[PDB]
Amino acid sequence: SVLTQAPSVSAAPGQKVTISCSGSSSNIGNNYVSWYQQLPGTAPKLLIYDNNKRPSGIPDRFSGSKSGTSATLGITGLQTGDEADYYCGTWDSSLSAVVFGGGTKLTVL
Amino acid sequence: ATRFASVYAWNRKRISNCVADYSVLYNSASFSTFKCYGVSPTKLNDLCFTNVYADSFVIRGDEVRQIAPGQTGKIADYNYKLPDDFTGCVIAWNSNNLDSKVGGNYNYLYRLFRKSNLKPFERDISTEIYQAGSTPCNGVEGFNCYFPLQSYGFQPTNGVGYQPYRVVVLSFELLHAPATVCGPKSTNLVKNKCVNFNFNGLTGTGVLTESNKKFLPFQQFGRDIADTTDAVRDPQTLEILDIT
Amino acid sequence: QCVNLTTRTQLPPAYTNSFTRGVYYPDKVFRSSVLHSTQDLFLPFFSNVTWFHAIHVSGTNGTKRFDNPVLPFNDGVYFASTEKSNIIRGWIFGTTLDSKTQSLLIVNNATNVVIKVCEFQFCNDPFLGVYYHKNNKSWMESEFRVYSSANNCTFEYVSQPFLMDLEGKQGNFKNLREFVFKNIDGYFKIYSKHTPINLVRDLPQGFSALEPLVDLPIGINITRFQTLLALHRSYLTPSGWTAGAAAYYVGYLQPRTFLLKYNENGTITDAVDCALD
Amino acid sequence: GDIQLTQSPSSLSASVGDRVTITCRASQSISSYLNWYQQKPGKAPKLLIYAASSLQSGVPSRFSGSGSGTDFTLTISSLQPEDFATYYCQQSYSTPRTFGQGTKVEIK
Amino acid sequence: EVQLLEQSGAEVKKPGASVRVSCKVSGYTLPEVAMHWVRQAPGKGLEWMGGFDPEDGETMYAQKFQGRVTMTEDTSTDTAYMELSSLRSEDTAVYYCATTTPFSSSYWFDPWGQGTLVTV
Amino acid sequence: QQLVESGGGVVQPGRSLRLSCAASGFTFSSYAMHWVRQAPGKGLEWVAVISYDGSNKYYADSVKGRFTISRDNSKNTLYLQMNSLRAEDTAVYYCARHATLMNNKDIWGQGTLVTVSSAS
Ligand SMILES: *[C@@H]1O[C@H](CO)[C@@H](O[C@@H]2O[C@H](CO)[C@@H](O)[C@H](O)[C@H]2NC(C)=O)[C@H](O)[C@H]1NC(C)=O
Ligand SMILES: *[C@@H]1O[C@H](CO)[C@@H](O)[C@H](O)[C@H]1NC(C)=O
Repeated sequence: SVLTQAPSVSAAPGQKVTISCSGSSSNIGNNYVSWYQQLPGTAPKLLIYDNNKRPSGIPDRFSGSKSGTSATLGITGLQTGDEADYYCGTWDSSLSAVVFGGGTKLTVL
Repeated sequence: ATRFASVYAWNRKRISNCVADYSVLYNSASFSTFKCYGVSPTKLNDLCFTNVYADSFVIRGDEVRQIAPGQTGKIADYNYKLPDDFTGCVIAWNSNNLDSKVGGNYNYLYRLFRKSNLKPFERDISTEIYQAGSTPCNGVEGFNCYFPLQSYGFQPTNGVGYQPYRVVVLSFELLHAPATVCGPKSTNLVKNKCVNFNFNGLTGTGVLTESNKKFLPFQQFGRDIADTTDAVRDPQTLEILDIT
Repeated sequence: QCVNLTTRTQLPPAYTNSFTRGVYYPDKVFRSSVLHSTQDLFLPFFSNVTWFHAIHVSGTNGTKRFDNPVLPFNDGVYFASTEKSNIIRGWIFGTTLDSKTQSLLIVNNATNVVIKVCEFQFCNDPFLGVYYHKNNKSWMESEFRVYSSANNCTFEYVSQPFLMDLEGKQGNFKNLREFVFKNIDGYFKIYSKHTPINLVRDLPQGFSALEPLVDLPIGINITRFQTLLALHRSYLTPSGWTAGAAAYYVGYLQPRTFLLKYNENGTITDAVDCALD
Repeated sequence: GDIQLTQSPSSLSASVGDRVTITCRASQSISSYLNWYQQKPGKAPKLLIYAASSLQSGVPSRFSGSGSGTDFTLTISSLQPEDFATYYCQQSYSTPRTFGQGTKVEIK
Repeated sequence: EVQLLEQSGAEVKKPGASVRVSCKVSGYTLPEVAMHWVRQAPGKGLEWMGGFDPEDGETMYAQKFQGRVTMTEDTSTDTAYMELSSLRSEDTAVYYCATTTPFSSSYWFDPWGQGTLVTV
Repeated sequence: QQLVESGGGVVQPGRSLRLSCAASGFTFSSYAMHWVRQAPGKGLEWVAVISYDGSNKYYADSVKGRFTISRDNSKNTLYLQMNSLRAEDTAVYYCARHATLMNNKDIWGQGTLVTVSSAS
């Protein structure tokens, strides 16, 4: 929507590569970031909240960071079942609402 | 009270363990038909009761003479039955400014038929169909059988004989149980006078004075070394009263 | 409701010794600096008192232990607690702990305790649930996490809260709170007290005088009971339950002859049991 | 068998101020257990007479019932411009209840 | 912790209609936790919707979609109805029931909603 | 005072459709209640009774399809399930009451259309 991330990305299995989302000070700057996963026709699953907090049942192999308006979702230990789209979001005071990016569909090569 | 039910489902309130305010009953004097039994209404101020039954309902301004212990007519035939030997008072007044409404009052009801006369003080909420003739209707309405209940028609367009009375009936008894509901007597405090007394049921005879000994709040009596009752606290106005 | 988490735990009941404790005023009569002697139900001195824990963290991480049993009433019951942060509200006192008998349900729901003598259905793991309403931003108390049905009720009453805080004290009080429960002659009477205690857990050597709160027509025999609890909900962290820690003291009453020394102001300090030694 | 009703006439196109007698005849001798209804087409049937000889609240005596046994009569008098609608008689004598086929009083 | 009830079920409503969305819960009670909504169009991304505001205590409405969709709540039966109106071309899609926490900002939502497509 | 009905609709023949009708103002409980039928242009045809004050159910043998009738008295509501359908029953139904020389309680619902057809 109002945020920046690519449609798709690809990498070899078992490797280490992350995905980032570029916001602004009006959105990511003062606000906490979340990340979500969905399989085709399934229930989008919360990945990481605040970029440092794993929900219950999340592999510890995921991390996160926020540098200025840029927020990277740490993705490590690629699995054959890790291919799916990951969504960035953070609170917006601009329209005073919840915003997301277009989504990035990972591919494990 | 703001809402009396009808006579097919009259409200009954067992009352005990309190005190009677029988004075303003007579000082009310806005009440149409106010009669009593057992012994005289002036005498009943103190002559008191084990367990009273206060049951009330609303009937018509014509049928209230049916309400009398040992009479006939519809309210005493199928609706509400005073016994053969009765003690209490029938209190009756008009509530025409409340009950009867323009556009029609049809909240109120009564039972018009039943296959026997009614046992005393027992209501009848069973709204099933009675079968007057022998043809069985069996719950649904039909021929030879009618519906049990009927409304009254109340509006302020009615005459004075058709005005709604909020009849409350007080009934009394006497048992092995004590007089749990009983009328007065707060008696003015006398200081430094030889005076018989009762406080909260505590009884004795002494000279009541002002005293500076200081109770703990929940307490009642004071006492002396000898297990006499030395000092008491006036319940109505808390004060520490010696007893000499 | 009747949501339940038995979480049964082992180990022996940790006992203690009530030194001078559980001396209430068994009359309204004001007496001054006299030695009065009656034989009545009390908790005799130097007695075995079970320091129970409703919720007990034994540290590794978390490990909250919900142990509070249904307990017999026996002759009479004494109770004591500190609970700087209240987690305790009332007790379930009854016989069947079910229908077919009345039920004594003391709820000190803030702030108006609504004592209840009724017929309830008490669950297998009863306690008061507390949650957040989101409407008016107020923490309500779900009272049917204790009991499912409420009906037939015989008696109801309301008073100023027996449980009371002060706090601001960062401890050094602990607000030690005692409640005595004695069921006789149609009057089940409640007693109370509030005391500062600086000791880590157990009781001091001081005397605690308990005035009767209310003398109520109860008319039921209560042979068994359990306490009540206040817990809440949490949200996603690596549902939430067992707010803080909870422990209390219980001992059973017994007929004994005490000599009662009133003060010039009628405040009993020294009491002595006759049969003690 | 069932109890047959006979509502006659099944329509009558009428004028202002009339006095229409809508007859409901019966196959058996029914004591008074017959009623009457107002229905403009699409409305709820507003009861007019109960027990074939008694008026109703809100409905003045421009309607007037009588009859017993087999013969029952709807006595509409001083016919009003709102009274032109589809009407009905009604048994309640036995089970099953049947209603008449209706009589539409309508403006000439 | 908690599993939820479904958002709708299968609601297929031809053009010229409008549809409520009633999302119930289990293991919690309705007004201890705030609900939320997100448009998800198949082969497309997330568009947030509805929602409750931890601040100010109001139930939010997405400004872009504001006024077309409304929400009500029955606290005891845990029924929260999301009524979308005035069907249009691109507005048939999965609309997820989601739930953050009123106590804090909690941008993080409930673990997942199962999703319901609508029809235009 | 007032009667409300369950929703009517188009149902294929041979099926079943429970009919709900809730009261308001005064209870169902002390009275009986009825159902009647109005086909378009056809007279009002009585269908079936309910009698709560004992328990008994009478049906018209003219349309004897085991259209079952019972209660929800505590909601002042009444349930008659449309069983063994056939197309000429396509009509509007009413919740009814008869003044049986004693009462004046004839109160009528708003009317909903049952439709029996394979073509929606
Ligand atoms: C107190 O309640 C108890 C029920 O718990 C009653 O005691 C029972 O008495 C019968 C004899 O009639 C014994 O067989 C039971 O074992 C007793 N119960 C228990 C738990 O031991 C008793 O009736 C009640 N008190 C009074 C005064 O009746
Ligand atoms: C109390 O318990 C102790 C064990 O902790 C025991 O030695 C003692 O005899 C008991 N005394 C009483 C009175 O129960």
